Amino acid sequence: RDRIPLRIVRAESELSPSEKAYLNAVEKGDYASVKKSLEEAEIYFKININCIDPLGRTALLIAIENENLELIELLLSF
Amino acid sequence: LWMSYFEEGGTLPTPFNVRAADNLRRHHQYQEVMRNLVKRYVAAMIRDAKTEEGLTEENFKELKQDISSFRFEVLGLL
Amino acid sequence: RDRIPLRIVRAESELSPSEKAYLNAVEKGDYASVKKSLEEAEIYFKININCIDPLGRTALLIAIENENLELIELLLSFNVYVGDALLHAIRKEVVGAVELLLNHQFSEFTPDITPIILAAHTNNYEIIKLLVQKGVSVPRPHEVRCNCVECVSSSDVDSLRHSRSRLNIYKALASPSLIALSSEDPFLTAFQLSWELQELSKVENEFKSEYEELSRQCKQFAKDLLDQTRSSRELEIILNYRDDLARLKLAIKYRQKEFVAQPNCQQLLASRWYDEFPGWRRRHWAVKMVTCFIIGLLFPVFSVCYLIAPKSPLGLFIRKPFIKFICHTASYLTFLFLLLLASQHIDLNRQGPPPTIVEWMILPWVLGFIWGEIKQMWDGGLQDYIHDWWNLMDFVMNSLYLATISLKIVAFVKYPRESWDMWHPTLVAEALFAIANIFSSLRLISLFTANSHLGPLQISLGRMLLDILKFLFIYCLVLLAFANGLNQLYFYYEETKGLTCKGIRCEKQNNAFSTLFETLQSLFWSIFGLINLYVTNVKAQHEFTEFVGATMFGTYNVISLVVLLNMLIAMMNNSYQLIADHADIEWKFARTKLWMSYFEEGGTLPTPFNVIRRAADNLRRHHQYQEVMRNLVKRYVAAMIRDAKTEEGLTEENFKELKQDISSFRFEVLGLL
Amino acid sequence: SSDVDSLRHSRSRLNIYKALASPSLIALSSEDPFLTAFQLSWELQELSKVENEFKSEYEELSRQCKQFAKDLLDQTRSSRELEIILNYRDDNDLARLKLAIKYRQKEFVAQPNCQQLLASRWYDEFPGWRRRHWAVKMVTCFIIGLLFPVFSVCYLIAPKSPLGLFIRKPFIKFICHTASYLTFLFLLLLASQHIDRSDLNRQGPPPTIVEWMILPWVLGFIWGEIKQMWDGGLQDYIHDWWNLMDFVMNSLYLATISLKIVAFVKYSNPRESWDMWHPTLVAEALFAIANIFSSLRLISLFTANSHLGPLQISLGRMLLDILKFLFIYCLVLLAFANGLNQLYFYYEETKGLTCKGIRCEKQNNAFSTLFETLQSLFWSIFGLINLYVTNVKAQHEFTEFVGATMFGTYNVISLVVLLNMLIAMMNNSYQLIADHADIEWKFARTKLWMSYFEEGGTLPTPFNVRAADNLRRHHQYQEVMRNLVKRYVAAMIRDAKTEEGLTEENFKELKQDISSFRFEVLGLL
Amino acid sequence: SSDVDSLRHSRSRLNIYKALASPSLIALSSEDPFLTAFQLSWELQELSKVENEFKSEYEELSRQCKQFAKDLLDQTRSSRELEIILNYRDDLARLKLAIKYRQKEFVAQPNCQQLLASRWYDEFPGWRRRHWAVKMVTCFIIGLLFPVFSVCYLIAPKSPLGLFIRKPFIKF
Amino acid sequence: TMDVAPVILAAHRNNYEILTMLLKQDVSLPKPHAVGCECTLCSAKNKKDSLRHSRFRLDIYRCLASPALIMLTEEDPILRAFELSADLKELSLVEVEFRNDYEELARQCKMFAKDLLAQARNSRELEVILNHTSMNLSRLKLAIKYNQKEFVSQSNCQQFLNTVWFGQMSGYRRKPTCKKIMTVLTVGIFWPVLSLCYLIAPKSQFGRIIHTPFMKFIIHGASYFTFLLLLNLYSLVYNEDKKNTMGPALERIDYLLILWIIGMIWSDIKRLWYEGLEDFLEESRNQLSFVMNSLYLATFALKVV
Amino acid sequence: IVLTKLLVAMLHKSFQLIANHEDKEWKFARAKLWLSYFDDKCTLPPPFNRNLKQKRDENYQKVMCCLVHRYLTSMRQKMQSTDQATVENLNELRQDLSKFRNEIRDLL
Ligand SMILES: Cn1c(=O)n(CCCO)c(=O)c2c1nc(Oc1cccc(OC(F)(F)F)c1)n2Cc1ccc(Cl)cc1
Ligand SMILES: Cn1c(=O)n(CCCO)c(=O)c2c1nc(Oc1cccc(OC(F)(F)F)c1)n2Cc1ccc(Cl)cc1
Ligand SMILES: [Ca+2]
Ligand SMILES: [Ca+2]
Ligand SMILES: [Zn+2]
Ligand SMILES: [Zn+2]
Repeated sequence: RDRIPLRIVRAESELSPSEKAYLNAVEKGDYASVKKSLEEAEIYFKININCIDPLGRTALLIAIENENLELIELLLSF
Repeated sequence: LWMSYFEEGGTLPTPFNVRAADNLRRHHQYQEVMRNLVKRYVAAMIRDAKTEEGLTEENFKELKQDISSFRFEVLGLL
Repeated sequence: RDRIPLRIVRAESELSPSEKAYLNAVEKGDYASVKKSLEEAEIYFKININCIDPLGRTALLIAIENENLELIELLLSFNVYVGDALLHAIRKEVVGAVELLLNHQFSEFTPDITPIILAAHTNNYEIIKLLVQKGVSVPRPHEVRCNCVECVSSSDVDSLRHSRSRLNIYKALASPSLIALSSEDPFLTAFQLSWELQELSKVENEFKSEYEELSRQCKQFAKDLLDQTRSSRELEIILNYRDDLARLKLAIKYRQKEFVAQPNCQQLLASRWYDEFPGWRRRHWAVKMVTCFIIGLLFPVFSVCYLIAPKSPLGLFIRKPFIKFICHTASYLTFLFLLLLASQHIDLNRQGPPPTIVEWMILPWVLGFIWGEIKQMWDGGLQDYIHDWWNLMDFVMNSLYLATISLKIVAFVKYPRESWDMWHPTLVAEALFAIANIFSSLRLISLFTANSHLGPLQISLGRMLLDILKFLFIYCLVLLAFANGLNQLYFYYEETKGLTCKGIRCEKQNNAFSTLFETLQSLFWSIFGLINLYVTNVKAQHEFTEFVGATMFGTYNVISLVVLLNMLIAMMNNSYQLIADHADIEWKFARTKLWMSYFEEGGTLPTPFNVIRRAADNLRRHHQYQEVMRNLVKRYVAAMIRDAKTEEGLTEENFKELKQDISSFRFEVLGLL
Repeated sequence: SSDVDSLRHSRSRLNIYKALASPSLIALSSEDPFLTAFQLSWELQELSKVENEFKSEYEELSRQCKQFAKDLLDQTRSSRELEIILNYRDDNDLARLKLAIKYRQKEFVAQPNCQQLLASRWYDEFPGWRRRHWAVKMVTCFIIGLLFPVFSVCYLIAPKSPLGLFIRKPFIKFICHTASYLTFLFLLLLASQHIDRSDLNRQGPPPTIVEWMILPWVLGFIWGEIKQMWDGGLQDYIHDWWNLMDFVMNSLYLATISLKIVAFVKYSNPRESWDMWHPTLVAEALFAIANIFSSLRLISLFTANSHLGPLQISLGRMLLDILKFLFIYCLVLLAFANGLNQLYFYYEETKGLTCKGIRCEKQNNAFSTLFETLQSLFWSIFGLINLYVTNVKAQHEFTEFVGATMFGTYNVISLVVLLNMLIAMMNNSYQLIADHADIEWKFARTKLWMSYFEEGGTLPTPFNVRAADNLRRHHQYQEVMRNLVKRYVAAMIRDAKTEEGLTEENFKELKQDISSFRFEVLGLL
Repeated sequence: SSDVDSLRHSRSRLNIYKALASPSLIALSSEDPFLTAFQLSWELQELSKVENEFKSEYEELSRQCKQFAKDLLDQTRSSRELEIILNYRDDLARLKLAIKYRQKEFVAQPNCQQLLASRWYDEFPGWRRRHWAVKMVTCFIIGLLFPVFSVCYLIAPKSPLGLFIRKPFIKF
Repeated sequence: TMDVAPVILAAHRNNYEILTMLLKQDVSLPKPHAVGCECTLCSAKNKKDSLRHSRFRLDIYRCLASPALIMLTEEDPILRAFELSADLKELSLVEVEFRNDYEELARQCKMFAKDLLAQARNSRELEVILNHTSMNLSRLKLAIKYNQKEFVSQSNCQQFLNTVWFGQMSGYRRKPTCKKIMTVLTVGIFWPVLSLCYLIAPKSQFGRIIHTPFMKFIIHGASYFTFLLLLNLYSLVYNEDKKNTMGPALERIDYLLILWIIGMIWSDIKRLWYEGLEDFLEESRNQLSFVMNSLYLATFALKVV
Repeated sequence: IVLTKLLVAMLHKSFQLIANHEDKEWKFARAKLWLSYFDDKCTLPPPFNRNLKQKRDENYQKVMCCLVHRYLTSMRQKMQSTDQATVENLNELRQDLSKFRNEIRDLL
């Protein structure tokens, strides 16, 4: 072939779209949407609290790199 | 060279050479003056580290994310 | 006309107030004003949604460079035309690539840049991961020595476009993130890509710095990928991955000096080197040289013990690589001691009986040298033998030894020293033996690589020897010019009447310029001041010819001593300033090569004495290597992401993004209030 | 204006030239920004040379214009754009490339795309000559060098022949010219050695061995240098030192020929009875000096090689600094030579000696006259003057001591101070020119390539003796160059958004903006 | 543990020595941070000698410790504080310790050199302020009259001529 | 530090606004002592606290060396910058312990003076600030006297020196290099004619030729070259039987030579008298001239004896 | 072998050091020679060899006041265009943002 095929040999972990929205809202430093996401995560939902990105960026770790004291307090609270 | 020639021994050139309380006081004096020294030192490195420093990508990320979180909090309030 | 009028020759389409106001509204970041502008553009058609700024900024492009997504979604709602805006979002490192991919002239980018090539050029992990997940394929570059019909047809149609496409493809493949995503073996891919890029840099004299930078980037990526190891088991898995230290031999073959001189690989090599030893680095220096001597003398005992029974404890003491290196060094020093005994202790014999007092012991060492060089030249590759200059020195000294023993045997089996012929075989044998003794005792510079102090100096010498050859070419041309000219003027004043020593090598130097060979020798010897000034004298009473000869000789001295020989010092100083920064890495690479030359069992006895289920195992090795490599790639990706945002420098577009964000927040507050 | 306000006039001229040399104005208002950049760089170079004040600003402006031209070439992305840029003329020509070479735009020519086009033109009709093993390159260069006369006579007989068109390839033309010069040097080297006649003849008749074969080649050189003097002007001839040395060598060959035919026609006996100014001896010496000038031309042939072309170029750069320091050396040499002559010349002696001067078996009368003193102090740098030249045959010990002291002082200067100063100065000069060596070598190699690109001079040294088209070219150049200007301003604005720089003005800008927003909120809410 | 995982053990020792050589931990936890800096610099130098690999890291750590000691000398602001620090002993005993441990950054301090020049020119003011010919004349007349000051302090140590040898400049 | 006043720290941060509000409050700093002051106080403060005294002196001389305090409170900032740079260089020579700091403050003063002269716009302003004394160039004579390298290397000052130096023919720079060469040569030939015509009739155009200082340098160099040529002519005409006879005899060349020698000694006396003796001893060229003149005078005295 | 090559190394570093401040030193020495030859004291070659003060001070004061104004403006322009933002300026910006947020919370 004259074209190199590209694929992820080490595919690692994958995330749900709700988990991706949770992580993106944590990155945006949102109060209401992140709090609501953890509230629906209390009941049986797709959203897992200990969601880890394949970049090794958990919402805990993201909020640590986000430095938002209110957000990190919210995450340690639940 | 100077401190080799500071000694009381060897004062003659080669032609013609052919208590607990005091220790406690010295220890306390050295300790007090070096509390002063380390206080000045930590003030100096705190002052130095606060200037001549590049902000780079992380400081911009924090500063932009604070505005994003502020905007989302205002939108939640209003 | 006392004044230069100015006009816009490069006339654009400009901007009407309404379109300029709309573009400025997208620039500021107002949600409501831009929404109202596109609502007016939809049903009244006063302005165009796909408008062009005078310097080339459609509204999607300002919304890209301001790094906000709300106006991206809004502009894609009314289907604003998108061209290379995906490429602009990729090069700006925006997370809006998903928004631009999920939807449905003057281009700054060349038409030969597809999105995955630009994503690899920017070296952004998330963009390349998203593009590989979406489905994309980099076009395969051809061979670096390819002469196919498609290649020459593309060069005939547009050679610049083809060269730029090859450079863009090889910049895309050389990115660390694409290697971390796609390649099955990142280390082997990095080695092969560095070799390929260096071969392209040799082939392409043009764009040479780009390919050299790409090869440096690949070698550095391999170095950091090895740097992220955190255990000895992982290192032993990586370096012994065949398809032993097989990967280390492969890295030596591909000349990855940054990978080899990596500290943990050096720890593993030191552990294999000083095996079962109390610690040579944790030892006193005098004790170290004392025990060096004490294994120096015990060389024949360990050698014959390995010869009779390798399973003996003394037959296993030699099997350690440091002990066999000491034994080889002791054997070479014994051979040089035999040479010194031959020189000091040894007449009128025409046929020249061979000195059996010494030469009967030297000849087994010569046979061992020939056997070792033949085995190294055949078994172990061909071009890597001729690449090493010390192997060339071994070949020269072995050819000289063979010629010497052949000439001595010939003169012994078929044949007053002062009555000999000038080309007598004994004299030529003696001259060749002397030159070969020079080479044999100059071979000891190769043993300075194992030392921790003289090694960098020897490596620094060996890097500017080639540059010395480059300067010696220019000096040789200057020497030939002046020698040929001096031979012209003096050829006819050849005084050979009763002098008994014609040349420059007598007490009275005569006929120094009487022929081209003697002129070349006499002009060579004038560098060191051994040529007197009266060699420019003729037997006659001519004066102008003497003055022209003297001024040509002086002009040569000036050129070859003040100009050229002092040019050489400055050029050496620049070369050593360029070399000494990387001297430690090259010394560690050469020392590693010297160390693992003794690691294998392909030759264990010293020089003078040596003339007497599988699929399941491969699956296990591949699984272990892939798990270790997954961990290594994860660690390297996390480390590179962390360091990348640690030092950026805050280019001004971040501040422009900050101003646009604050302006958007102010406009949203105005809209809400 | 200079008499009224000289500083105001000079600052006004500097500001006007700084405004005209801006990349943006040039890219917006100048009709021909390549020619405008070239002419402005040349004019700013002349202003830097004339006005020694404000020189740094003028050379920075010239460097900025050269930077602008290089970036404008770097914005090309096709071969046809490069071909329509380089071949454009005001009224395969490469006229713009000739004009850029004339205006000394180094980084313009050393651009990778221009190098690629010139290498495509240099190896005309060659199926990957560079994609070869070096041994194969060596043997194929040897075999084109060997068959030089057959290609020459093929061009003289049939220009339309494939062998007659083989010489029209610039690489083969260069190889054949080098083969002709190497055969000329081999002929001179045989002339040094093949000669085995009496060498006593009074007039020195021209032999058929080497003479009458050196003669044509010499007059072919003369005709070629006359042609290069006519074509390109006298200034381009004297710009290159290599052409100056070629002219000197041709003048020496003409002088040798004239002296030999004078000896043929007049004064036509042992060799030792000849006068020191005999015409045959002068012809001999002038032929020798012309030979040492002719055999140094192979250094000019070394700019084409990649491994050592930058080295030869760097030596050519710092030769000027060598002469710069040799002026100071000449002052020191004159000072000490005339001092030592003023000391020792009262002690001139002859005594009927066999030889006088420094160039004898025993040195004597070294510091006798000014010429001999200059010669003796020159040779003392290389240690060929012994220490017994400083003492007088008489017993005047004080004059001997002060002469030896002056000689030792000059030796200390010119062997410790000045030579080591020269070494350190050379060190700094080569450190400075090591970065610019590559573009200088590429510029010199393109000059050497484009010397052979022209139609004239195709034969080697043995055989040296409309408005609608203009409008179409103008419109093609205008549209391509408009695309180039648009690409360049887009890339320059993008780099302006790329440079890692944030002053304290922008932090104050953000602070003022957020404070204004806060005060607006507090006014409203 | 080295036989099990040599890499992990070497990384562990490097991490521990990088933690101990931090200036903040030295200033916060050590009894005598000058003595700790001296001993840690010597230990890091000998560790770089023993460990030929990882030598650059240990040299960087030792230079960082020496820079910390030099900065802690920079923070002083009185000659009394210098006399407390340099004469501390558990006589310029701490300056002897800095000499022994090869702390060239600590020793070449401008304040330490001020104290050393004050002690070297014992009761000898204006020596640098006076003219070069004048001070060389004074040096020549002291060195020419050497036997009279050296015969003193051998017979009469408490004499002013006997006490002239007490000044280290006169002794040199 | 406890010895730092607010105005000293304000000069340290070099802000003009803080200065222009602080000096409105009638604030004066302590006056530092001289280079070698050893009075009853200065010999006692070194005994008291040497480090405190040295830091106080460094703080005061960093406060004075700020450009803001020079430009606010002095009559002449250029003169204050010159004197402060000279004083700081002398202190760095004296204070061995703080050479880098005092040298840096001297460099900052020199750079401030250079930039303050670089803000000159009109040539009239440049002539005013260069002819000020407390074509004449008294301020530039001070600047060379105070060893200000950056002040005189400025483009405006060098341009003014070019216009003064070239004299009437300001288009000499406009001439090509070949024309400059032959102009220099044709002035170098007939230099005694120009000197004599100045000595007779300075009113005419050739009389005013020598008052051009570039031309004055050209006749001076040609006069020294003529002296050098006469020196070679001595050996070319060394045939007065002096090679043999013992008693010296003076020729016409030696008469001219001793006339040149008394002329050079008269120029040396004029340099020693009008400008002084120390500045004569500073220049190595003047030392070479002195040793040359002593050697020639001893030679001719021994010749007469 | 040792001392002369050490001298060569020392001169190499020295000529690297002077060469940056080379043109300025040459111009200073040339100006020294020029001002030595600017006088009317001895124009011949070796062989031939008050209210006005107040007005001048007032003119100098006007010119120097203008120069001080221009240099102050140029110095503040260069200072504002050359210095780089540090982390403490970021800290003031975080302070202004937090003060906005706290005033918004207190008002609402
Ligand atoms: C090439 N050459 C030469 O051959 N001879 C020998 C002639 C017969 O002995 C010379 O005497 C000779 C010479 N170049 C000479 O001046 C140099 C100028 C510049 C550099 C230089 O080089 C270096 F700096 F010294 F390294 C040398 N001089 C000295 C000289 C002699 C007579 C006269 Cl009128 C003028 C100058
Ligand atoms: C100039 N000069 C000289 O001319 N002669 C020759 C005199 C007749 O032989 C000398 O012998 C001679 C000499 N300078 C000398 O000391 C040097 C001083 C400075 C530099 C130098 O050299 C260098 F730069 F370092 F390389 C050498 N010496 C040696 C000497 C001889 C006697 C006495 Cl008492 C003291 C010293
Ligand atoms: Ca070998
Ligand atoms: Ca030519
Ligand atoms: Zn192909
Ligand atoms: Zn005082």
